[PDB]
Amino acid sequence: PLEIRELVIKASVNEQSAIIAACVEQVLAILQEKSER
Amino acid sequence: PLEIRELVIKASVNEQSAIIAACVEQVLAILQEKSER
Amino acid sequence: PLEIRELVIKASVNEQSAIIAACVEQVLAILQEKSER
Amino acid sequence: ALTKVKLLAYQDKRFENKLGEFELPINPEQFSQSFKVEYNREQAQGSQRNDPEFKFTKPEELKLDFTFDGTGVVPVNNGKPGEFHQDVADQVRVFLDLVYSMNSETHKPNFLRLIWGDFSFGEKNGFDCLLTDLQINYTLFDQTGKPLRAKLSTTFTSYVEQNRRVREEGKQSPDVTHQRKVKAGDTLPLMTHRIYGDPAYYLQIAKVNGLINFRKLATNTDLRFPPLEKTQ
Amino acid sequence: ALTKVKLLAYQDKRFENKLGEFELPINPEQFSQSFKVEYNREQAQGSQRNDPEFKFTKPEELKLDFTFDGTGVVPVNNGKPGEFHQDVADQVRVFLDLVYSMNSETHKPNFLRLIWGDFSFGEKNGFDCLLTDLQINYTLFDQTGKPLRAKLSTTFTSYVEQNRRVREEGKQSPDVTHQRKVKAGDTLPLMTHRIYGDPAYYLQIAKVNGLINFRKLATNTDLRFPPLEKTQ
Amino acid sequence: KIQGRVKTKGYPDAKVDVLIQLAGVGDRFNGLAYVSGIRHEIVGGAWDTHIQMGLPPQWFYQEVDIIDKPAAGL
Amino acid sequence: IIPRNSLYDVATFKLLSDGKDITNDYTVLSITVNQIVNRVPTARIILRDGAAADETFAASEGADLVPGQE
Amino acid sequence: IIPRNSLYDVATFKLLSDGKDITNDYTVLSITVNQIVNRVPTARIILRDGAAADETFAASEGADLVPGQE
Repeated sequence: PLEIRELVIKASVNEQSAIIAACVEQVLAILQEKSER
Repeated sequence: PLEIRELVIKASVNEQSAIIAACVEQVLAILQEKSER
Repeated sequence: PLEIRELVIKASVNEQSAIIAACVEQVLAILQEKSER
Repeated sequence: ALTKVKLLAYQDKRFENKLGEFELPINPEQFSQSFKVEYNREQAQGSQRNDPEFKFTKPEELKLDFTFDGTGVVPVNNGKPGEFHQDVADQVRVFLDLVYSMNSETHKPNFLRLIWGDFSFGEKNGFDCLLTDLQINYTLFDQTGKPLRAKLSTTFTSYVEQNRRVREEGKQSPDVTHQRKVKAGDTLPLMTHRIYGDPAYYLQIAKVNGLINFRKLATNTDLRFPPLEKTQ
Repeated sequence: ALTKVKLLAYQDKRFENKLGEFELPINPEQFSQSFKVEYNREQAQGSQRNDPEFKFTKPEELKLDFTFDGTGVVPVNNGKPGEFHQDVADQVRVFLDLVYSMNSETHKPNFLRLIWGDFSFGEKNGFDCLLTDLQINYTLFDQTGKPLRAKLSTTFTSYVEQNRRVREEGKQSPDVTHQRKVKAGDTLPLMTHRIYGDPAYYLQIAKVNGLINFRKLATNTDLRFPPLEKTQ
Repeated sequence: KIQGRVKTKGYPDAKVDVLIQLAGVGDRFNGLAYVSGIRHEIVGGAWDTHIQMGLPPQWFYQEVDIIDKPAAGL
Repeated sequence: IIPRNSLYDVATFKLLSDGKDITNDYTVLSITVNQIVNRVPTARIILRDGAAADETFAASEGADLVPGQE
Repeated sequence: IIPRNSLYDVATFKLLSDGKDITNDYTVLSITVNQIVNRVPTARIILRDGAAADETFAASEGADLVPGQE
């Protein structure tokens, strides 16, 4: 993302972190685009 | 979804595409329902 | 979540349910926090 | 005398209303039992080793294999001369009806108890369980199509009721009342530490028992240790 | 007389309209059958062991292997002297047409029933099924290209209709009416507990049957136990 | 005009409201960039930083509700 | 939490539609019910249906699950 | 980026609460800090806690991590 507050916070210490990040850029792009004329 | 602008865009060409789609219908249903009285 | 209407509805009967729940608390926390000054 | 394995079928979840029993025609050669405990394994940063926390104990697992044979070379243990086992289908039928099919009054399979004579699993003489896995192999047939040998493999899981589970865990904590006798060498703060884990409560204990001087105790006094308040 | 395995092909889901049958030229040496039950295995935190809840029973599975051979050394079981099996392609063709291809009137493959003489799977003499897996290996050929031996491996799954499934589960519950005769040693609260699971209903039962004194029962009385109301 | 985000390893001397030089990305993005924000993350012993460049184009009053409702919501 | 005097722990449910019990006439997969303060109660029901060989939805064409029923 | 005259590259941190260093008194899992222009600085701290056998949260009951402290 182009923002730092839209990054996912990491809470675990013992080891799929690159799928909870791809499934977050997709939702924010589906949701932002929904606001333009 | 019942809309075409709520579909997830596919950007890869070499091969879990059916989990980034189920985790997007769930969020939109949790979020829409949050707006009705 | 602290709410009952923010819980994901379960529709299947034959068997990854703990990844569609972690990828939903992350989006709602990224989205709520985006509204405070 | 040779003893045989028995499977008892019950309808009640307290194991009081017996429905039936099945006896094996040939004892198994061996069986296996499995145990496991679950801990929390999160670790702090740049730390050498760890001290895991307890989460829970899982139900035990049991594995068994046995055989039905009807070609007329295995004797029947009833004392009659000239008798050998010759009917596989009847045994398969009664076994499946007892351990597998749905009960018409409870809408689920029956509760099982496994017993082998003088065998002991632990502190008990039986295994209370439910069937989870079963496989049958038919390897020999008659000229009319009826089977002459069957091999069975089964997996069972452990079952125990709520009311009984909380009674087996006789949890003793500062949630109950204690009583202790004073013997040679005892002091009040050390007894308080040995019951509560903290000596600081000693001044309260002396007040509960009416002790004027609590630094010189007599050696036949019985002291009461009340529980702690539920929320502080 | 030697009996052979038969596969019956039906069009109706109630298994009434028979379309055809296929008979194996060589019986299989063995086959296998598989069963399974599903439970809920969630546990409370800090608890020793558990008491799982029942979810459902899954359909059974069946595995079979057999062979077609046409080199002229396996006799044909028809009583004629000098006859041996010599045509593999015809058998493969009729088999695939019967069990695999789509039906032009139903738009799907046919329903199958497996029968072997006097064999019994359980409480029935046949297996009602659908084909899910098949593999063929051709290992010997003629100088013109036509095959002389084929080996087949098949996997079938169990099939049973809705209407019939709910009738096989003859669910008996406090949803129906019961009738009981009074015999020596019976008391009303104990009978009520044995039918409803709760003695507290006894005062209602006495009113349904017109009992003035319900602490001294006669020993030929037939009592009716009505069902419970659907929602409370 | 141009907005962006960069992730690198732990950088103790990171500060906002300064300039950095961005290179190696073609003629159309090279040059001096203005830092708007910083995030530090330390998870399980690892340390990395994120540097955000550029500002958003919307006004402050267009993103938040800073006026009450009519009739005071009664 | 488990009611006292339960001899078996099999959980059961019942779905009535205009007074008629239709639990065992269809294949029911899931049920969810929400009761929250200051909101309207809600329920969601998921059934299995559809068959490509028959080219129809049989329970959809019935008269028990159409909008407007109790 | 790595500071000059670093003999080892072990990364360290320190968490003070009302002037007292409490880094090695608890089990720290993660720390995140955000400094953005036109916004209020933020930090989030994740510690390991809880034990079902003891039926309490020991660091929650302490006096170092309660709302209102520096």
